[PDB]
Amino acid sequence: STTTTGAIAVTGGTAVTVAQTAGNAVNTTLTQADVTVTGNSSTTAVTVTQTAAATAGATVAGRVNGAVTITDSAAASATTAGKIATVTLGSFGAATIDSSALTTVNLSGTGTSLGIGRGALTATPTANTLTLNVNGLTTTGAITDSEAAADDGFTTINIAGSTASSTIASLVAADATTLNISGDARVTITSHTAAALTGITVTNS
Amino acid sequence: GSTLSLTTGTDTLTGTANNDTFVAGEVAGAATLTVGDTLSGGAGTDVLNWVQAAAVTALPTGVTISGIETMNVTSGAAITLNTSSGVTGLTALNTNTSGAAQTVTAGAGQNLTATTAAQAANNVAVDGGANVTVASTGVTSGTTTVGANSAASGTVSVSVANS
Ligand SMILES: [Ca+2]
Ligand SMILES: [Ca+2]
Ligand SMILES: [Ca+2]
Ligand SMILES: [Ca+2]
Ligand SMILES: [Ca+2]
Ligand SMILES: [Ca+2]
Repeated sequence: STTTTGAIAVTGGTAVTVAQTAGNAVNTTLTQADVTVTGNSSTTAVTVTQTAAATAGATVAGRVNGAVTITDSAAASATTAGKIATVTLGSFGAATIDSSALTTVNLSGTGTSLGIGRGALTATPTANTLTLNVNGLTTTGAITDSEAAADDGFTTINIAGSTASSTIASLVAADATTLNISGDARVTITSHTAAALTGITVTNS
Repeated sequence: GSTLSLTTGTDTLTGTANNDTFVAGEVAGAATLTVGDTLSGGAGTDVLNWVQAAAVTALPTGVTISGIETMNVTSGAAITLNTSSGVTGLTALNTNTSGAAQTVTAGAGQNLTATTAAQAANNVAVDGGANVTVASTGVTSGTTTVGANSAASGTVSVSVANS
């Protein structure tokens, strides 16, 4: 259809995958579905794939991407652990994650914004390494560490570009200290906002 | 395709993605294109037929037409409508009077055709659109006037008959 894909919501499960596609005609625009996943305390991983965005052309099928909202159980807790460790995205609109157990984000295809929050745990976190594997990723806007601003963000960000070029329009990580860009294919960061950075280290081929 | 009827209420109608036709007639002599009506087409054989005894006055508040290729508007009195907004995906707008004024503005991308019988001292005025066509008969005093506020994307084709 050209009429837009209606919500998708999941609550609970050991691992969640929601895989949208868009198969609309060559001169139309379908805008895809807003996704919400909310883990229960068994939810280790979440994956939310969509069809890549494109501009409606003569022979180009048009797609806009749906917002994604991922939330762990213990996102609002002061003490409870948190279970969502890995999140995989394959295209996205205005995406959010909120997990104090989050270490890895896998990015892919066409994105608008990612906002990463960690759980509102009052305890000072000791492991503060965001692994950010990219592959064919392009961003309209910002990957932000929402937690860093008023709370305890990631101190070291690692970006591993893989098999295809990636472009992050803006990377905002106010508690970041080290930044290591690694791997296999170009990573481009059009604009970083990371005032506390003491070093940047490219190891990428 | 399938055939969908508007009511005197607020309608939320969605086509089959096929040869479907949308009827916006009268019910007890009460108009069926009314405030908040939202219409949606699908595939490219989509027609909206709007017929009213009463003068067409504007598009009514909150009305949105989308994915519908041909819009036919017929009134027992005057037509005044603008279709540069609310309406998207419209290739062809046809407006029909007999014995009263016309004041129409189309979005570019839309082929306007303003047919008027017995025009007499009434004035036709049209604006915008892709190809425009004015077809006026029984004319007398009536001005015919095109693109005074906004030109056509494509061709103008006026024709005017007087007895
Ligand atoms: Ca927080
Ligand atoms: Ca805290
Ligand atoms: Ca801080
Ligand atoms: Ca109605
Ligand atoms: Ca249809
Ligand atoms: Ca259609």
